[PDB]
Amino acid sequence: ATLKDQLIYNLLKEEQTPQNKITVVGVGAVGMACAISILMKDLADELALVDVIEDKLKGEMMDLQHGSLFLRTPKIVSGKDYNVTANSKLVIITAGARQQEGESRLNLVQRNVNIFKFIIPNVVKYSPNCKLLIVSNPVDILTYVAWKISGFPKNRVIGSGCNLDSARFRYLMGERLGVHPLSCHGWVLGEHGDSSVPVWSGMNVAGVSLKTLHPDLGTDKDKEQWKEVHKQVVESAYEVIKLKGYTSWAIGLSVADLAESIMKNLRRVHPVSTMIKGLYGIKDDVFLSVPCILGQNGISDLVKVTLTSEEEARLKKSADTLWGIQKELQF
Amino acid sequence: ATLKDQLIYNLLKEEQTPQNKITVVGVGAVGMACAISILMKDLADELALVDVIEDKLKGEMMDLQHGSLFLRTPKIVSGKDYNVTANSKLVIITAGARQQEGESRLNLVQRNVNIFKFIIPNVVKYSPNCKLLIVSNPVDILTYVAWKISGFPKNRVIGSGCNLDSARFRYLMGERLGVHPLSCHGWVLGEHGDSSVPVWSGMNVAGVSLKTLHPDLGTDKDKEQWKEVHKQVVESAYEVIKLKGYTSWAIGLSVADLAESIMKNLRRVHPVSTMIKGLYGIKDDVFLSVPCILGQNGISDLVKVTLTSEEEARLKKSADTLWGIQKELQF
Amino acid sequence: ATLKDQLIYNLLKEEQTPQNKITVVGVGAVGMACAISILMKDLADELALVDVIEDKLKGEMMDLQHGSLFLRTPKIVSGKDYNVTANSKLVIITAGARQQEGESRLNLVQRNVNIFKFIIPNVVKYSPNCKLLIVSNPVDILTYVAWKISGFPKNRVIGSGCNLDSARFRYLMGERLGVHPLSCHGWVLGEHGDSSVPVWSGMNVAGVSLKTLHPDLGTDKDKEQWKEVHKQVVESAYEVIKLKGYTSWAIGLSVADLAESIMKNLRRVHPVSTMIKGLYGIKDDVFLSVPCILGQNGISDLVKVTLTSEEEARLKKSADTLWGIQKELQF
Amino acid sequence: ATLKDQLIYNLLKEEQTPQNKITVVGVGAVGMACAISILMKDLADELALVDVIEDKLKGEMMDLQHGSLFLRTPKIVSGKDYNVTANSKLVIITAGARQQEGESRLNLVQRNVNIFKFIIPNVVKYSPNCKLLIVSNPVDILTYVAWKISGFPKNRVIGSGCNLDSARFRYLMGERLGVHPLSCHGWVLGEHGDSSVPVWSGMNVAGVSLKTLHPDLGTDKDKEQWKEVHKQVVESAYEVIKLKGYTSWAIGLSVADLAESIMKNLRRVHPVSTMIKGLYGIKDDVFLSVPCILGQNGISDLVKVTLTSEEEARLKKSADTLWGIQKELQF
Ligand SMILES: NC(=O)C1=CN([C@@H]2O[C@H](COP(=O)(O)OP(=O)(O)OC[C@H]3O[C@@H](n4cnc5c(N)ncnc54)[C@H](O)[C@@H]3O)[C@@H](O)[C@H]2O)C=CC1
Ligand SMILES: NC(=O)C1=CN([C@@H]2O[C@H](COP(=O)(O)OP(=O)(O)OC[C@H]3O[C@@H](n4cnc5c(N)ncnc54)[C@H](O)[C@@H]3O)[C@@H](O)[C@H]2O)C=CC1
Ligand SMILES: NC(=O)C1=CN([C@@H]2O[C@H](COP(=O)(O)OP(=O)(O)OC[C@H]3O[C@@H](n4cnc5c(N)ncnc54)[C@H](O)[C@@H]3O)[C@@H](O)[C@H]2O)C=CC1
Ligand SMILES: NC(=O)C1=CN([C@@H]2O[C@H](COP(=O)(O)OP(=O)(O)OC[C@H]3O[C@@H](n4cnc5c(N)ncnc54)[C@H](O)[C@@H]3O)[C@@H](O)[C@H]2O)C=CC1
Ligand SMILES: NS(=O)(=O)c1ccc(Cc2c(-c3ccc(F)cc3)nn(-c3nc(C(=O)O)cs3)c2CC2CC2)cc1F
Ligand SMILES: NS(=O)(=O)c1ccc(Cc2c(-c3ccc(F)cc3)nn(-c3nc(C(=O)O)cs3)c2CC2CC2)cc1F
Ligand SMILES: NS(=O)(=O)c1ccc(Cc2c(-c3ccc(F)cc3)nn(-c3nc(C(=O)O)cs3)c2CC2CC2)cc1F
Ligand SMILES: NS(=O)(=O)c1ccc(Cc2c(-c3ccc(F)cc3)nn(-c3nc(C(=O)O)cs3)c2CC2CC2)cc1F
Repeated sequence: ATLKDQLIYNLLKEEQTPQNKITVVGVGAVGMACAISILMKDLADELALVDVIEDKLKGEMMDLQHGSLFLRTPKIVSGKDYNVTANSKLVIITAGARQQEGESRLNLVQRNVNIFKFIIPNVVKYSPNCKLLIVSNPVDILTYVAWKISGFPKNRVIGSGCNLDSARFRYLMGERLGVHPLSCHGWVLGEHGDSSVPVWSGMNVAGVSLKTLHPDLGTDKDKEQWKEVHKQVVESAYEVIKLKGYTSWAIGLSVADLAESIMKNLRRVHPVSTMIKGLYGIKDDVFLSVPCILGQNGISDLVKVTLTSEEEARLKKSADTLWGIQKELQF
Repeated sequence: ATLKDQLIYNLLKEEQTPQNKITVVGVGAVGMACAISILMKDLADELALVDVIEDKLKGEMMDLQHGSLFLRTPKIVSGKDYNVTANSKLVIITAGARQQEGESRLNLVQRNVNIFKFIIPNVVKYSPNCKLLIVSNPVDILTYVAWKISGFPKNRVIGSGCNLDSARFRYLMGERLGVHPLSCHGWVLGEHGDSSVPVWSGMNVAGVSLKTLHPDLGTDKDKEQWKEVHKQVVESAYEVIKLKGYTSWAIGLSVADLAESIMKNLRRVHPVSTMIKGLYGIKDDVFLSVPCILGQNGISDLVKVTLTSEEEARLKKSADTLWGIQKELQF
Repeated sequence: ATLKDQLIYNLLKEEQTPQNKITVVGVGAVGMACAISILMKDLADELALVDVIEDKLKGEMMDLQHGSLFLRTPKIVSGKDYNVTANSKLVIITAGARQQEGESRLNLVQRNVNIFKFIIPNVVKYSPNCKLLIVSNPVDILTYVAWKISGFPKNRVIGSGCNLDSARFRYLMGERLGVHPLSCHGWVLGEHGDSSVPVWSGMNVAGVSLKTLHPDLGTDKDKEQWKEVHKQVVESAYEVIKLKGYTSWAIGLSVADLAESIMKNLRRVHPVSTMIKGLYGIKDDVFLSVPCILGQNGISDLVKVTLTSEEEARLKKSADTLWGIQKELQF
Repeated sequence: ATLKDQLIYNLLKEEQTPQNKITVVGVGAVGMACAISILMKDLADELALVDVIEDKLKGEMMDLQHGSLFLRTPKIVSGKDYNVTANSKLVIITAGARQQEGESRLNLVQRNVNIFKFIIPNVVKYSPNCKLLIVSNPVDILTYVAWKISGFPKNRVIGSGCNLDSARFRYLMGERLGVHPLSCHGWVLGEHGDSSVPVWSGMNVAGVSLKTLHPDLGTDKDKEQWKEVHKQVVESAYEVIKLKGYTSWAIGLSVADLAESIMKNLRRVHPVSTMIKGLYGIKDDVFLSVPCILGQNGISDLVKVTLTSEEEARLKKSADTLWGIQKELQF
């Protein structure tokens, strides 16, 4: 018989399920950044990639496979068929349409909704017990959409939300203070992006409230213009998009961080997008970022942050906006 | 005074040199793959990025910076000016021209040589004691060019060479055997790419020579066509380029692996491109991949692999080709 | 209500089964070396400790728990009762007695057998699907004992075996060559310790057979005395026992390496102790180290090393020794 | 010539200075816990061990060396002579005596002082530019002693201090809240151990002050007895000492955490023991733990925590205690 059979005696033909499997749907720059970050943090024993562009998908898959010598994830697979995604613990959706010239925002949102209508049922068929982590924008709306289509309980449908926005905030805060972002604490809540809410009262280093040291923190009156930090959380994303065309690395790392908490059941707290009806004064079925405890069953718990009247009003405004958009969408 | 000054008492204003600094020149897909792989393996305390496209460079830099919370490399910098590269231990060149329609190979090679004529003197000015790791293709020729321009001793000028080719080989070998590539041993030497030489005699698992088990290994007569494995080492690269347009992930991981050996002085053995005159029968100043011991002073030693007459002839043919191309190039 | 309930809204009131649980039985120096190594490679989401000495057990557990901030293993538990071990994927046995005044080694072996008669049934009750990794000495005999008491198929009963011995060999080989042990290839097979067999023909760097370069490799007359390398594999262990009283760190790291391959399903090849009847000429039910493919279902495959007549005779001699001891033991 | 010379061509005949060297003085349980933690986080390219007990020292060194295959620290050395420590970036002192029958704690403190009188001059001769990290107890006093004997500026003399105490606090807080210690924020300052000060006002999750939610936090009358958390920070250490005889693992991990910040220049904030005269109302030359920014030049900056009158009084009391002990010690 063969060289293989001369070299190797096989006892065991038992099938084996993947035990720590992650799927990434959508292998654009964001999806691949998520994939490489996950691979290099050894979060999965199997990584599955899905796209509709078959050549891109296969080529990306093969490129990762060629680096297997340098990795500790023994199985990397891909396909347009969702059977490759079977038995995933965690499925990350980074699939999206490209805005065309002369296309409205609303049309693009609806094109992304329609992509989700095809993706989510297929994911659910093959991984009924998975957690869904939604990265695709508009992320708060598409997390709601994924929830409604999947039929999953709300603990298993999580939007990356303001995890990245909060990471940018801690980055910017660290630059101003000369401290590593790990030691700089501050929370951006609500909607990902423009309408995000910096919670000034929780901003601290070593448990020291910046707001109590500096009462003008977060106001227009501030000599030091600390509001500019939050403004830059928003503008820095626009800046990266202008300079290189898109963002990928930061979101990839942030998603790997959330994945770590889920896959290893860490019960760390992250600002992610969750079904917030009945809390913080919100009365409609919408997803907004608040600090959530993440582990193996998704969101098990959330932190009830004390907001100023102004902060709360901004969240309710966001919720009204999201409800309005949600009802003018089609499904 | 300021909130910073209220929060933080500064004692120490001493300047501080970077102690474990790496530079990547050329932030295309390869350069960025190298950067992310290095960042996620904590190989540097400072990463510097250089390109000629200022917007791309800045946007990439900012995108990595936004993920700082998730990293243990506290300083990421960039610029077109090489003063940002000062005091690097290791400088990785991934800078390259794009082939235009109707452009010869030779013209492209010369365009890459001319890029090196601008890069290498600038690198050397600011990091005279660095190791140079050349990734740009044609890698064997451009490693020779970097050596000649830099004036560095040959131990400090290293071409990524067949490190990636050998990684692909061990990947493919592992697929055939059902074993992790880490446990599958085999060496591809000589030129990166088409003319690479698989050394059949060193192919083993657990110290068991495949050639001794299967004497037809590497021949045309082989029922099992193990030559196809090496053919696929070549074709798989062309395949990835066809499918996704380029390769990035595998090379990025392979470069991070070489960087690990250098930065941590591991004295591991890797198939990299080194000045091979006077060895394996070669009589001209050319760079080819052989197994080299890598650490803090670059290539300190190399392994003398016993080659068949045929293997040796293929290397000498390669050396003659490289010498011929080298003399028809301009510097 | 409580501060917890004021801070935290609970979504989900669920039990939570451990997904990547490892148990260490025996928290002496070897057990705790295994524990810390596993904790610092993030191989488990839950670690369970068992001993008969309650105070030591509890104190060790608490000491690890106090380092939780610095680890990514969210649940560390301990008890005398094996219910704390329930649903382990991997159970590592490092439990044993200490040789008393006037006690033969064989008397001690029987006391260790009797320890296993208490441990193994308890482990099996609470983790019927686990892999068993036996570390306690005499390791080859006690792996057989664990197999017989457990009733487990042979893929799921693994002795740490010569993984450590082979690591020592590659260390010593690296000292002689000035190369990292990772790049120095060589296998020690058979029994852990004194009777271990160095396979000279597999010794290589970069696929270059040392035996072919140096035909006297492994002979007594060798100018360079390379047999001393294997002798030192044995004597170095006795040396550490003499100088420090025991060994712990190297075995801890070796066991973490095996655990990595199992928990991450890597299908790497390791020289571990497996039920070898019917292979390598062995005709009795014994455990000896040969190169095995390790993954999530334990030992899936064996590499068939080509041995000299003498190497094979040494394995069969070992098998006859183990069979003789196994028959004169009481169970 | 030799098999080495047949296998390997030497390019470069150079000495090689260590670039990222760490020394551990005192290879008891705490020293070796520090060593293994540092080795498994790849913080050093060379580790040097020192003790006065030669056999134990050599045996421990050899045991680590046998695990080299599984590590990425290529050089591990040991000796009684401090020439093995030359050119260390970081030197960690874990050396100490054991309390004898009829011996006061103060008598023991003086014996530990006398140990430092021998150690520190020797460390300084061979690594005049190192940072000193003092772990030996009484840690605050012995950090002062190391400072006085060394003549080093205060940025380069660091006591492990309350980094461990704060880790215990966050562990216990996490047990009460059902959240990972990483997401539970809270500071223990002042002296390591009994007299440590919990700063109630900094206790938070997600920037939410527990003190503001629960005003009785830190009072004796508290319904929920949150003072018990701090009491347990102290008692849990006594508990581990009572149950196991000593503590090692948590301190090992805490020291590796400090070492990480220094070796990688992270500028994270840690509660470590620093020369605090002129701050927090302290008027004598003593070392107490406050939140310090740690990097490659040791302590670069201090965070100025807003303390209650009572918290500040407790620090000053500690300073008066330390000053009194320091004056009645002989050197
Ligand atoms: N939540 C956050 O913080 C951020 C999220 N994003 C979002 O991530 C999304 C992806 O971003 P990029 O990679 O830059 O976009 P991209 O357009 O490069 O990639 C999208 C990918 O989705 C795939 N796709 C489209 N329809 C599909 C379907 N039915 N099934 C599977 N795949 C499908 C495309 O074929 C394409 O490869 C975008 O919506 C972007 O806004 C971007 C950065 C931050
Ligand atoms: N040795 C190996 O195993 C392999 C090496 N490669 C090589 O890596 C090179 C880079 O590959 P890609 O990122 O795909 O190409 P790319 O064209 O996307 O990026 C090249 C980058 O170099 C920059 N550049 C050009 N001139 C420069 C200058 N004077 N200074 C600084 N930067 C300059 C460009 O501006 C551009 O961002 C190519 O030559 C490619 O063949 C690709 C994969 C494997
Ligand atoms: N396979 C290999 O390469 C190596 C194996 N070893 C073996 O590891 C074993 C443990 O070594 P050490 O930690 O040095 O010895 P140790 O005597 O310090 O620790 C053994 C522990 O076993 C526990 N124990 C005894 N009976 C038990 C029971 N019924 N249930 C649970 N725990 C029980 C003891 O109470 C004790 O805490 C020994 O047999 C030693 O020879 C150590 C060196 C390397
Ligand atoms: N800062 C903190 O949070 C903690 C500090 N510790 C302290 O760590 C110290 C060491 O603890 P253990 O390992 O349990 O004690 P140990 O007594 O087992 O180890 C101490 C080692 O110091 C060595 N030694 C004594 N004199 C020396 C000299 N002149 N030169 C070099 N080495 C010398 C001994 O020979 C011995 O091997 C103790 O003072 C202990 O209290 C331990 C717990 C936590
Ligand atoms: N709360 S919500 O679901 O209704 C919602 C509405 C609108 C947006 C805007 C938006 C879109 C977006 C793309 C496509 C659409 F069809 C609609 C919105 N993408 N996107 C990106 N962010 C990043 C990054 O790196 O942070 C890169 S792109 C952003 C944020 C913008 C950079 C500040 C976000 C958002 F969550
Ligand atoms: N010994 S040498 O220096 O003279 C030399 C000559 C020719 C080539 C061909 C070549 C070029 C190349 C690009 C530009 C030029 F101007 C000339 C050659 N790139 N390149 C890539 N490799 C990869 C990858 O992932 O392996 C991606 S692209 C390849 C190899 C091809 C895929 C098999 C390589 C080589 F080393
Ligand atoms: N094939 S077998 O199962 O029948 C068998 C028989 C005898 C021994 C001898 C033995 C014992 C031993 C302890 C207790 C007994 F009751 C019997 C034997 N322990 N032990 C240790 N090794 C280490 C280390 O670090 O390598 C530390 S201790 C050794 C190996 C010796 C140092 C080289 C090993 C062995 F596998
Ligand atoms: N501020 S100071 O420098 O003056 C000072 C004085 C007294 C002590 C008490 C002390 C001693 C001690 C050992 C020997 C002496 F000679 C004096 C004191 N050790 N030690 C340990 N801690 C641990 C652990 O794991 O936390 C293990 S032992 C402790 C703390 C106690 C368990 C909570 C600490 C302290 F920092």
